[PDB]
Amino acid sequence: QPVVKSLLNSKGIHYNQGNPYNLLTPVIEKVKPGEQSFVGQHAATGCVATATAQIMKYHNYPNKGLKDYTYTLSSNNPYFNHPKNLFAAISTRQYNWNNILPTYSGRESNVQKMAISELMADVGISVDMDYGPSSGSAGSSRVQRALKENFGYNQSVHQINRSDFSKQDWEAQIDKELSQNQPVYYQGVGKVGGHAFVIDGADGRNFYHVNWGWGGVSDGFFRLDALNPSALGTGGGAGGFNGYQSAVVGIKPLEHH
Ligand SMILES: *CC(=O)[C@H](Cc1cccc([N+](=O)[O-])c1)NC(=O)OCc1ccccc1
Repeated sequence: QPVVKSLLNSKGIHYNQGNPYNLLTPVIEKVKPGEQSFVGQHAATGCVATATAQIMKYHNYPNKGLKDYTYTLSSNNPYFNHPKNLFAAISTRQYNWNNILPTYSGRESNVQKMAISELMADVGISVDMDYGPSSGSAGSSRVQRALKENFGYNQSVHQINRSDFSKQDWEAQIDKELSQNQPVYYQGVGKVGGHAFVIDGADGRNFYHVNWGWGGVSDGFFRLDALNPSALGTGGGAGGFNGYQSAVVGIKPLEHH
């Protein structure tokens, strides 16, 4: 395993799912029975969108969106009145990567905040985000399609599933991406839910650097079979994203880079 210093940290890239990343997600409409109100607040961007947007910022790509996307929220979503259709005019977008900053502390301009919020909202819509206080997407299978079909990334983009490879061949694919300066979209499931995040480095002893999409919290080095951030888990126990694992690899704009 080659040593690769965190690719996203080298470019200052640290996004989250709340403000000011979520200023253009749908505004919650209803109180879920038995829950406190989130009415009038923007929905979370979704960890799938935050992970994908961080990788897109690493490439500063695309300059122009390629294809619009439309979908309808599940009618069992309790936060919105139904039917609720969502639409992103991605084919008209000119993303200004000077305004989509690597991270946000609060002092940025409204133009800069709207720039990342627009990208976050477009990406979430393109993966059929089930918006709410928490926002869920199927992840990899939608991400790989969106990156190519809506955002014009190279045909090298594809999902790989952990169950299809030996441990060595799985890690060798991740290592190959990192050797080509290509952060990897990654997701998994376990006893603290399902989460999507970015693998962007390697320490030479079979640990990988992870950007969890929480603004920096819990980022660090993890084994791919012990993706267990301490920021999650109530009661003191163990838990991580070690089942049903998949990745999106080949993420680059061009045929060679
Ligand atoms: C990480 C995140 O925002 C989201 C959390 C979540 C929100 C709403 C519903 C669920 N749910 O499990 O029904 C979860 N998780 C997420 O989007 O996970 C993506 C994913 C990870 C692993 C496998 C499939 C999908």
